[PDB]
Amino acid sequence: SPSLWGDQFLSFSIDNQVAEKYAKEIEALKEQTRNMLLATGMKLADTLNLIDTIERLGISYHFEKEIDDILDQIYNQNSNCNDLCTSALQFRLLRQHGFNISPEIFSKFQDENGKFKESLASDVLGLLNLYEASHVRTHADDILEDALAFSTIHLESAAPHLKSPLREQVTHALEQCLHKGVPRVETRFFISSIYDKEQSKNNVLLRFAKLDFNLLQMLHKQELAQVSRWWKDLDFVTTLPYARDRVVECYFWALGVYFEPQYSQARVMLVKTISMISIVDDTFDAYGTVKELEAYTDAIQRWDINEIDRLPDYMKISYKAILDLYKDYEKELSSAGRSHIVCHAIERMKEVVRNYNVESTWFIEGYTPPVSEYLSNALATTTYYYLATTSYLGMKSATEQDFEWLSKNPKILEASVIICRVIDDTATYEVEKSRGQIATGIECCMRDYGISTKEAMAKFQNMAETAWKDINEGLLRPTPVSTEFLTPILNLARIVEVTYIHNHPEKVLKPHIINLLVDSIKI
Ligand SMILES: CC(C)=CCC/C(C)=C/CC/C(=C/COP(=O)(O)OP(=O)(O)O)C(F)(F)F
Ligand SMILES: [Mg+2]
Ligand SMILES: [Mg+2]
Repeated sequence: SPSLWGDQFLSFSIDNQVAEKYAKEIEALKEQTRNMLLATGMKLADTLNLIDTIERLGISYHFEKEIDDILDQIYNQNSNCNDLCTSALQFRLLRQHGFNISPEIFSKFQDENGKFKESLASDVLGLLNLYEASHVRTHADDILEDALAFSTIHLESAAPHLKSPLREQVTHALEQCLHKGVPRVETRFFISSIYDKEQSKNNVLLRFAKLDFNLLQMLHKQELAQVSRWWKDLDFVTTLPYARDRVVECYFWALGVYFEPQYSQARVMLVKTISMISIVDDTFDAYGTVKELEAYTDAIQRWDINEIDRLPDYMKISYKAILDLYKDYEKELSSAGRSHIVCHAIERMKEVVRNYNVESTWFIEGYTPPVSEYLSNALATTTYYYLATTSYLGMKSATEQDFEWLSKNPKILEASVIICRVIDDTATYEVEKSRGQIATGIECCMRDYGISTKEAMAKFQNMAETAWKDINEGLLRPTPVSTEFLTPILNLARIVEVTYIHNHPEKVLKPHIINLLVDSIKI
């Protein structure tokens, strides 16, 4: 199937004066907001609500300093808000920021038995904040064992009769929690659908939110244009017709990983890699013969233009483009003097390809390995180790030590990869089955444990839950590396959750792309 965008994003001219107009007013709105944070004499509930709203509006990235300092004090000053609402929110914010706040704060809301007091089933704002908090738990938070089921069942019961926009905020939460959703996608929904219709809205913050979102969108649109040009200048739609045309979608993913303007170069470098490996994938999946794929795999491992001759003409195209890309990366990084870090991404790509070849081998033989062995190859084929490594390329502050840490397959990274694999397998199962892919995960899980499809998918679901608790734990201080390098990994897992919601294709991404890159927010 072809791209349904056309050349809609191929050309974008920024309204220079509009940008300056917005940028100038934002600085003023930025200062007003800062003073709202640096403000003195505020209740706990009010301070946490301020932080939460600024974050949901997608503007918190301007007050990384301010918000941190405030949450730090709250952590240290351990409060006693007998309000479920403020407690759950206090818990979530701190946890999301790496503050290992004790889950004992919830015991006051549950009986001797250790279960949530059902007397709270009429505190909708409490249930909602508890619901959101339930997704930020780790393995040491069994006190929150049934917080999801509890808050969920009562919110569903309450929802139909709630006033707007609360009703829509709740209904949306039940379909997509905040912690596991894509930042820009959730920010878009909050600004446009909730806060804008909020009667108690703060006009300074709402205007600040809309202007910023729209200004960043102009930046994103410029980037997607440069990329759409770069992709067009390669012309893989006529030269390599078996490969998918999804550069726009590949950009949405780079955007899910990070949206900040400071990560402009990284995001562009990333989208290029995602698009490139997207071709290599289709090369192993739809086209290419066994004999052909081994030569491709082999050439990638050697990594030298001298190997092109050994490859069929069509694989010569892909292969040459791959080295040029990494050649382009080294040049961009030359200025900063970080040109050397490119090798890390390269070594990961080889790993993906090496495993792509293995995947096809298993397909031909009709091999159905045990889960242990299956995952030993299937994890890298998610490309997440490769994408996460690529993430650091454009991040001007990423050091050799950071790449060093990442190369050891840290648990947070490992968990992100597992979520991707597991979710993908549950969704694409029924499809790949009919294609003769008896090498799929759910198939291996059924043959290994001697269980049905449901049980297998259930076992996989638990693997993703375990994986999320691990990501949440991996964010707690002291973090192995700066949070700056953990977020991309966190975002990769969120993208998976967002793409395979309810485990269909670009039909799921279309609305997000329109709301994020096509339509601007009406002021
Ligand atoms: C599970 C997904 C789609 C999560 C979103 C992020 C992502 C993986 C970005 C990289 C792009 C790729 C997508 C391949 O998608 P698809 O061809 O369906 O995979 P499969 O052939 O292994 O089933 C690549 F081709 F590179 F593998
Ligand atoms: Mg594939
Ligand atoms: Mg799959």
